[PDB]
Amino acid sequence: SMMRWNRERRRLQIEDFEARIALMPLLQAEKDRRVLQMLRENLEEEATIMKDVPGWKVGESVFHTTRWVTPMMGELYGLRTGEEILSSTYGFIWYT
Amino acid sequence: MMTYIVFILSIIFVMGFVGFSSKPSPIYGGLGLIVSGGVGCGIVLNFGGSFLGLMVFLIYLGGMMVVFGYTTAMATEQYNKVVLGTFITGLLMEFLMVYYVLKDKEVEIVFKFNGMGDWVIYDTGDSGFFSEEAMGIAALYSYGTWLVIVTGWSLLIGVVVIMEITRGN
Amino acid sequence: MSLVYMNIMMAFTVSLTGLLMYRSHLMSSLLCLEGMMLSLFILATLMILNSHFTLASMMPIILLVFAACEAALGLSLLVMVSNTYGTDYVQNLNLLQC
Amino acid sequence: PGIVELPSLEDLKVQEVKVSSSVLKAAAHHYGAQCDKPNKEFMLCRWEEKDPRRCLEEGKLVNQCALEFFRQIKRHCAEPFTEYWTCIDYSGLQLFRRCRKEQAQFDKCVLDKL
Amino acid sequence: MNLMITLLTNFTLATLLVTIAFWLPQLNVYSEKTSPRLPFSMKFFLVAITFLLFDLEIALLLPLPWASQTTNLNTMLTMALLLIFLLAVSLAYEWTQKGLEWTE
Amino acid sequence: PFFDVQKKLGVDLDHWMTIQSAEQPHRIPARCHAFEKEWIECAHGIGSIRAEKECKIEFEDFRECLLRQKTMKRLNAIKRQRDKLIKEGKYTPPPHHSGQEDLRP
Amino acid sequence: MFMINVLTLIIPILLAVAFLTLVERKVLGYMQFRKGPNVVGPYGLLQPIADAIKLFIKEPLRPATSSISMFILAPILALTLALTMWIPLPMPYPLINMNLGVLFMLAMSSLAVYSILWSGWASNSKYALIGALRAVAQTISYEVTLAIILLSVLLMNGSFTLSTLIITQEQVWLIFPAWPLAMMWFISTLAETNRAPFDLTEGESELVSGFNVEYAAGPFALFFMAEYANIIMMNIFTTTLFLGAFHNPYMPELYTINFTIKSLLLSITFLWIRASYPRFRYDQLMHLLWKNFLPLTLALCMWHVSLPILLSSIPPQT
Amino acid sequence: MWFEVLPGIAVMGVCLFIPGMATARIHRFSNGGREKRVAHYSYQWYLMERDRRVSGVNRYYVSKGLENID
Amino acid sequence: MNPIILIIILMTVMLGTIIVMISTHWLLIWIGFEMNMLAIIPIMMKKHNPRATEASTKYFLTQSTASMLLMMAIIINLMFSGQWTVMKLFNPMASMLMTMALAMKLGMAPFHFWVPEVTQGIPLSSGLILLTWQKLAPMSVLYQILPSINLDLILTLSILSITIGGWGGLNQTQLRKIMAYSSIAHMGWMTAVLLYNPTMTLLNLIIYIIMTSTMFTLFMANSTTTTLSLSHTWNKAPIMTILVLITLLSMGGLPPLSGFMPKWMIIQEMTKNDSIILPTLMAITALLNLYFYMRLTYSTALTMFPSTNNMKMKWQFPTTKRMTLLPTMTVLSTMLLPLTPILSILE
Amino acid sequence: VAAFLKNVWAKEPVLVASFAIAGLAVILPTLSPYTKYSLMINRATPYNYPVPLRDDGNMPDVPSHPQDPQGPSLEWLKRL
Ligand SMILES: CCCCCCCCCCCCCCCCCC(=O)OC[C@H](COP(=O)([O-])OCC[N+](C)(C)C)OC(=O)CCCCCCCCCCCCCCCCC
Ligand SMILES: CCCCCCCCCCCCCCCCCC(=O)OC[C@H](COP(=O)(O)OCCN)OC(=O)CCCCCCCCCCCCCCCCC
Ligand SMILES: CCCCCCCCCCCCCCCCCC(=O)OC[C@H](COP(=O)(O)OCCN)OC(=O)CCCCCCCCCCCCCCCCC
Ligand SMILES: CCCCCCCCCCCCCCCCCC(=O)OC[C@H](COP(=O)(O)OCCN)OC(=O)CCCCCCCCCCCCCCCCC
Ligand SMILES: CCCCCCCCCCCCCCCCCC(=O)OC[C@H](COP(=O)(O)OCCN)OC(=O)CCCCCCCCCCCCCCCCC
Repeated sequence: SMMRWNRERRRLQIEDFEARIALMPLLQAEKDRRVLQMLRENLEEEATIMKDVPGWKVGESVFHTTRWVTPMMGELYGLRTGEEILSSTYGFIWYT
Repeated sequence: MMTYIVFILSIIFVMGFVGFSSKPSPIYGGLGLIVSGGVGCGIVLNFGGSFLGLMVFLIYLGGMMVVFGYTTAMATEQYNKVVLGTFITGLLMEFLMVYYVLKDKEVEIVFKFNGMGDWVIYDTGDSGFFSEEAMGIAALYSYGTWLVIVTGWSLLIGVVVIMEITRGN
Repeated sequence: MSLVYMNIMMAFTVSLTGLLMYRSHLMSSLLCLEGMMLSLFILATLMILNSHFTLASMMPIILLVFAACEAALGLSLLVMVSNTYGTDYVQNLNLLQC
Repeated sequence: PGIVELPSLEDLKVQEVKVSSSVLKAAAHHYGAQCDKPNKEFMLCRWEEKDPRRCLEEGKLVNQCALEFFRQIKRHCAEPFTEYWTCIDYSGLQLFRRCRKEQAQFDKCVLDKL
Repeated sequence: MNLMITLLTNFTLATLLVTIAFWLPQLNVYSEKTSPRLPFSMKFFLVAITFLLFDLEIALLLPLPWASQTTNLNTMLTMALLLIFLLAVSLAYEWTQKGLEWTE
Repeated sequence: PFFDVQKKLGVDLDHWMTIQSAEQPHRIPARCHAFEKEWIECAHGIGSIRAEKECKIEFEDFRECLLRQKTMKRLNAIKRQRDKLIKEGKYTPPPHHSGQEDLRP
Repeated sequence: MFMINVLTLIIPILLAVAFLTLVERKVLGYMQFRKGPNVVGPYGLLQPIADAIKLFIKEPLRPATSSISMFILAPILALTLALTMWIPLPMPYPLINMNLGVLFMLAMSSLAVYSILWSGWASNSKYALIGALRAVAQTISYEVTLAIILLSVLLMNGSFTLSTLIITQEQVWLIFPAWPLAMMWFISTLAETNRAPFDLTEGESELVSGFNVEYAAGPFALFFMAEYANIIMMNIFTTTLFLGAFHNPYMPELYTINFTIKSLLLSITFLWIRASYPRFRYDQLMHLLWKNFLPLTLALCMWHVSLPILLSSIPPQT
Repeated sequence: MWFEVLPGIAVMGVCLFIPGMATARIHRFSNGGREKRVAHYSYQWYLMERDRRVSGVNRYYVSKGLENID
Repeated sequence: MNPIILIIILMTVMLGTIIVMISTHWLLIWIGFEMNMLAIIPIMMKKHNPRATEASTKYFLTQSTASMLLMMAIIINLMFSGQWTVMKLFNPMASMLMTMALAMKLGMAPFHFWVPEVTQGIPLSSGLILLTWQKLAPMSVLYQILPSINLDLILTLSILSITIGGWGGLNQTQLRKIMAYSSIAHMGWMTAVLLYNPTMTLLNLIIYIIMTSTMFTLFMANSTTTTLSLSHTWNKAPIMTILVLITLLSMGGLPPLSGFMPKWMIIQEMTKNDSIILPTLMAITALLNLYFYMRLTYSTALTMFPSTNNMKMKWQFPTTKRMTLLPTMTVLSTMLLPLTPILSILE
Repeated sequence: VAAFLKNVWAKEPVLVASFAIAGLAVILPTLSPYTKYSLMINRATPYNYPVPLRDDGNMPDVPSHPQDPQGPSLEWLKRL
C-alpha cells in the first residue's frame, strides 16, 4: 500500500514541480522588473539626498567589476519603512 | 527594535556567557550555558537554520548539557565576590561595546563592525521547493562519504576509549 | 562586517577567558570549553547560512558531534579524577610538580 | 569604481499579470504548453546574459504572451476556469489532487473551444 | 513571530500557575512549625555517556529522510547502512565488554 | 608533509566542500559564486606570491561580496545623511519609501 | 485572533488534564472490580475540581530547598515544555505549522529531563538526587529509541513535517507497514512519561520513595499536570504517527472527531496497562532498552532505510 | 456499571475536540473562508507575497482572477 | 589492555595523524586532531594510577583549548576567504590564532607548561608517542600555512622555546622531564628555520624523532625512569651505557655525530637570509641542553656509580624485551653526518 | 548450523530477529528489481529549472517544445 501510494505521491510531486517550472519565467520577469524598480527608486532618492555631501558619486559601485551583482537586502529595502523591511527579511522565517 | 532581533538575542547570548564563564558553581554555570544555548539557537533560527537550531536543542542541550548536569549532580554537593564582580565587569564591557557600536554604527575591537541591524546582509531570492540548508545537510550521505567514515570511526573509537578509561584496570 | 559576528566572537572570548582562568571546579572549565564550542557552532552556522554555501551546512553538525564526543572524554577524565580525590578540584591535580 | 547603469522607470512599465497564485497554478500546465517560445527565449537570455538589464524586452514579451493566454481563456472558458481555480484556491497547499473534476471540466472546455 | 507569541503565552501561563501554587496556600496563616558527598556509581555515569555517544550517532542519522531523495542512491544507501552498522557495533562492544551490566 | 594522497590515487576525499564554486546539491549557487570563480580562475597555477599581487582586484571584489563592508558603509553614509536631512527638515521621504504605492507585481 | 487560538489550545489542555485524573480513577476503579469516584459530583464529575481546590490551598510541606531558583524553574520548565509540545500537532491543522514539527517535539521532549534534574538538585536530600538521576537515565535511555523509531517511520513520510503525516496515511494506517516500530514506540513513550510499569519514582525500586524520608519537593499538582499533559500529548502524537485518520479538507471536524476518539482509546490503553502489570526493576527496563529494543530498532532502521529503495517507494520531500 | 466512566471520557473528549475545531474555524475566519496558506518552502512564500501584493488590500487571501485582467 | 584494542587505538592515533597529513580541507584537519587526541588518551592511561589520570587531564585541557582555537582560526578564515583550502590564511588574526593553537599542540613555550608534567605522568612508551609522533601533524600544518605565518611570532615562540627548554632541563633528575625539556628546545629549533627553509625543519624533525626514539627505547630496555636508576646500568648491561653515551652526545649537537646535522643546517639556512645574531644565540643557548646531557653521561657511562647487592640476581637473566629497532636507531642517531646531503630527499 | 540456529532462536530470539532483519536490509536491495526505479524516479523529479539550449543547428534529440516527441519521457512512471 505504501508502495502504490508513495509512487502516486511522487507523480503528484512531479506535477507540482512542472507547474512551478511553467510559472518560473513569468515570476522571473516580474522579479527582475521588481528589483530594477526598487534599485531605480533608491538611486533617485540617493541622487536627491546626497547633494550636500562632498565627493559623493551617486550610484557608485562598491565592486571594481562591471558585472551585474545580485542586490543585497539592505540595498533594496534600505530607505523603506521598518514594516516592509521586516516583512521582506524575516517574513518567511517568522511565518507560522 | 524588531529589525534588531538577532542582535538583541546575541546580546542575551553574550550576557549568558559572562554569566556562566564567571563560574558561580557548575550547577548555575550549567543553567547559564543552557539559557545561552537556547538564545544562540534562536540566533541560528532567525537566519533560516531551522534544522541546525533543532540540532542545538536536540543534541547540544538535549544530550550533552543533560550529561553535564547529570555528571555535575554526581560530583558537586548541594547545600560570591569574584563571580559577581567578574559578572558586572563583563556586563559593563559588553554594554560599552553596545553603546559604541550603536551611537557610531561602527566599532573596531579586532575587526570593523557595522552597527545597523543584520537584516541588511540577507539574500533577496527564493530556494524553490527545498531548503538549501536541508539539502546541504542531506548531502552528508552522497557527498560526505569520507566525512561519514571518519566521524563514525571517531564515535566508535570514542565508545571504546570511554570504556577503557572508566574501567580502572 | 556584520554586527552579530562581534557578539559571537566576543562570546567565544568570554568563554575563552573563563576557560583560561580557573576558579576551583574542573566541571566549570568543561562548561567554558563547551561554551567555546557553542559560540563556534553559532558563528560557523551564521557564515554558512549567510553565504548560501550549501555543502558546508553539514560542517557545524560534524563540529558538534566531534566536540561532544570530546566533551564525553573530558567528563570521563573528570569522573576518574573525582573517584581519585573525592572532588573535581584543579588544585588536587598537583602531583606532577615533582 | 564605476557608476551602475539602471533602466528608467519608463522602461520598467508593462501591463502586469495581476492574478493570484492559485489562478496561475490552475492555468500553469496550459501556460507551459502554449506560452513556450517567449518564456524559453527569456530564460535562455536570462541564463546567458546573467544580467536582468539585458533581458527586459524578453521579460515584456513574456508578460505580453501571458496576458494573451489569459485573454484567450477569458473569451471562451471563463466559468470552468473560475470554478477550477476557486477549488485550487481553497486548499492551503493548493493541491492538484483535490480538484480533478474541475480540472477535467476546464481541460474539456479548453480542448474543445481552444 | 506567532511561535514567539505562543512560547511567551505558554511561559506566562506556566509562571502564573507556579506563582499561584506558591502564593495562594500562603493566604491561610498556618501554625509556624518549630519542631525538627552522595555515593558514586560508575554505571550511572556510563549509561549517560553511552546515551551521549549514541545520541551523536543519531544526530548523524537524522538527515536520512532528506538523504533518500538524492541521485547518488547507492553511495547513500551504503553510508546509511554503514552508520546504523557502526551504531550497532558500538552497541556490541558496549555489550561484550561488560559495559551494560547491573543497568543492563 | 602534505602527502597529497588524494591527487595520487585520484580519490576525492574533501575537495568537494573546499570552495563555494564547487558542485552543489541541486545546483544551488552560493551568493558569491561568480566572485569566487573569478578569483580562483585568476589565481590558478601562478602561485600564492603572484596571486596576491596580480589577482588583487578579483580577491577584493570577492571579499567585498562576502563581508559586504563597503556596501554597509555606503548604506550607513546614505542613512545618516538622510536622517540628518529629516531632522533638519530639508528633505521629505517619497510615498514609495513609506508604503503608499501598491507594489509592482 | 491568534491569541484566541493559543488559549483555545492551552486551556482545554488543562481541562483535559483535569478530567484525565477522573477517567484514570474511574477506569482503574472498574478494572479493579470497584467504582471510581461517584460521590463528589454526579458520576464523579466534581472530583477534579474538588481535588484541585484542595491541592491549591494545602500547606508547603515541611522543609526548605537547596536552590531556590531551580526549585522555581523546574515546574515552570515542566509546564512550559508540556504546553509547547502541542503547538505543531496537526489535528488536522497545527497551531504553529512548521516544516520540522517532528524534530521540534523530539527536541522539546529531550529538554524535559531538566525539570527532573533540577528538582533533584533543589531537594536537600542526597537520596532524592539519586532517584532523580535514575529517572533521568531512564528517560534519556528511552529517548534513543524514540529518535530512531521516529526516524524510521519518517522515512516513509518524506519529511519532518507533521501535517504531511496525514497525507502519508491516506491509503492505510502506518501501523500496517510499521507495527514493530509502533509497539516499541508505544512502550518507549510509556517508559518516557514515567508511567507504569516504568514508574520507578512513584513506586518501589527506589531509594527515596520510602515513607518518612526528607526532601522538600515542589507543589505536586504542577508536575502532575505537566505529566498528564505529556501523556495525552504522546498519545495524540502516536495517533498522528501510526493511526492517522481520514481528513476531508472541507470538513476538518471529521478528522478532529476521529483522532480524538483514537487518542482517548490510546490514553485508556495507558490506563489499562498500568492496571495490569507489576513494575520493572530498574536494570530490567535498562535491559529492555539496551539489549532488547535498541537491537530491533537498529535492525528495523536499516530495514526502513533500505526498503523504499528496493521497493521504489521513496516518498516525496514536499 | 461500566458506562459510568463515559461522562468523564465524554468531557475529556470534548476538551480534546475544542483545540482542533477551534484552530480550523479560526483559520477559515482569518483567511477568507479557506484554509490557511502553508508556506514551508520559499517558493510558496514567494507566491503568497505576490498574492499579497496583487490583491491591492495587503491581504494574500483576497484572490484576483480573470476579472483583474482586461 | 586487550592487544586487539591496543592495536586499533594505535591505528586510530596514526589515522588521525594521516588525516591531518593528507587532507585539503580545514574541517578534516580539525577532525584529525580530534581523532588523534581521542585515541591517545587511553595510551596515557595504560597503567591506571593518579599521575596518569592527572597527566591525561592536563593533556586534554591543553589540546582541547588548542583545538577550539584552531577551529576559531578556521572560522575567521571562512569569513575572510569564503573557502576551506588548507593553504595560507587570508587574515593575520586567523594566522595568529592558528600559530598559537599549533604552539599549544606542540608544547612550545610559553605554552610549554604541560609537556614535562604530562610526560612525567605517563609511561615511557606513551611518552615516546607523545614526544615523537604527536609532533608530526602540527608541524605538517605549519609546513602548509607558512606563507601567512607572522615572522616575529614564530621566532619569539622559537627562541623562547629554546631558552626555556635549555633552562628547564638543568634542574631535572627525572629522565622523562629531561626528555620533555629537550623536546621544547628542539621544537624551538624546528620552528626557527621554518619560514627560511622548511626542508631543514623536516630534517630537524626526522633527526629529532630518531634520537628521541633511541633514548626512550634505551630507557625502556633498561627500565630506568630517573637519573639515579640509569646510574646502575653499568653493572647490569654495560653496552647500554655506551649507547646512551653516544646518543646523548649526539643530541647535544656535537660533531661528528648526526645530531649536529640539524642545527648546522639551521644555522646554514638562517645566515643565508642575513640573520646572524639569532642562530648564534640559538647555538649558544643549546649548550645548556648539552650540559644536562653531559650530566646524564657522567652519571651513566663515564663514571661508575655504586650499585646494590640485588643486581647480582639480575646478572643471571637476559633482557627479554623487544628492543625494536634499537641498533638501527642507535646507528642512525650517531653515524649519519657523512650522509648529510641526503637531506635533499625531503625537498 | 541447524542446531545453533534453533538454539539461538530458543535462547535469544530478539537478536535472531535483529540479525535477520539487518541481513535482509543489507542483501535485499541488490536483489530487488525495483531498486533501479528508485534512482530513475529521483533523477526525474524536477527541482531546478530546465535551462534551455541555444539551437546551434545540430541537436536532433533535443525537442523544441515540451510536447514534442523527442526528449526524455516518463511513460514508464505513469504506467509502472
Ligand atoms: C500504537 C498502538 C499500540 C501498539 C501495540 C502495543 C499495545 C500492546 C501493549 C501490551 C502491554 C505491554 C506492556 C509493557 C511490556 C514490556 C515488556 C515486553 O514486552 O518486553 C519486550 C520483550 C523483551 O524480551 P523478554 O524479556 O520478553 O524476553 C527475554 C529476553 N532475553 C532473552 C534477552 C533475556 O520482547 C521484545 O523486545 C520484542 C519487541 C518488539 C518485537 C517486534 C517483532 C518483529 C518481528 C519481525 C519478524 C520476526 C521473525 C523472524 C525474522 C523474519 C524475517 C522475514
Ligand atoms: C468543556 C466542558 C467542561 C465541563 C466542566 C464541568 C463538568 C461537570 C459539569 C457539572 C455537572 C453537575 C454539577 C452539579 C453540582 C451540584 C449542584 C447542586 O445543586 O449542589 C447543591 C449545593 C447546595 O444546594 P442547597 O441550596 O443546599 O440545596 C438544598 C436543596 N433543598 O449547591 C451548590 O453548591 C451551589 C451551586 C453550585 C453549582 C456548581 C455547578 C458546577 C460548576 C463547575 C464549574 C465549571 C462550570 C462550567 C464551565 C465550562 C462551561 C461553560
Ligand atoms: C529556564 C529558562 C526558562 C525555561 C522555560 C522557557 C524556555 C523553554 C521552552 C521554550 C523553547 C523554545 C523553542 C523555540 C524554537 C524551536 C525551533 C523552531 O523555531 O522551530 C519552528 C520553525 C521551524 O520550522 P520551519 O517551517 O522550517 O521554519 C519556519 C519557516 N517556514 O521555526 C520557526 O518558526 C522560526 C521562528 C522564529 C525563531 C524563533 C526563536 C525563538 C526565540 C529564541 C529562543 C527562545 C528560547 C530560549 C531559552 C531556551 C531554554 C533555555
Ligand atoms: C614527515 C614525517 C612523516 C612520518 C615519518 C615517520 C615518523 C615515525 C615516528 C615514530 C614514532 C614512534 C612512536 C613509538 C611507537 C608507537 C607504538 C608503541 O608504543 O610501540 C612500543 C611498544 C608498546 O608495547 P608496550 O608493552 O605497550 O610498552 C611497554 C613496554 N612493555 O613496544 C615497546 O614498548 C617495546 C620497546 C621498544 C619500542 C621501540 C619502538 C620504535 C619505533 C620507532 C622507530 C623509529 C622511527 C622510524 C624511523 C624514522 C622515521 C622518521
Ligand atoms: C550481516 C548483516 C548486518 C549485521 C550487523 C547488524 C546487526 C543489527 C542488530 C544490532 C545488534 C546489536 C547488539 C549485538 C550484540 C551481539 C552480541 C551478543 O548479544 O552476544 C550475547 C548473546 C548471549 O546473550 P547474553 O550475553 O547472555 O545476554 C544476557 C541475557 N542472557 O549471544 C547470542 O545470543 C549469540 C549472538 C550471535 C549469533 C546470532 C545469530 C543470529 C542469526 C540470524 C540469521 C542470520 C542473519 C544474517 C547475519 C549473520 C548472523 C550470523
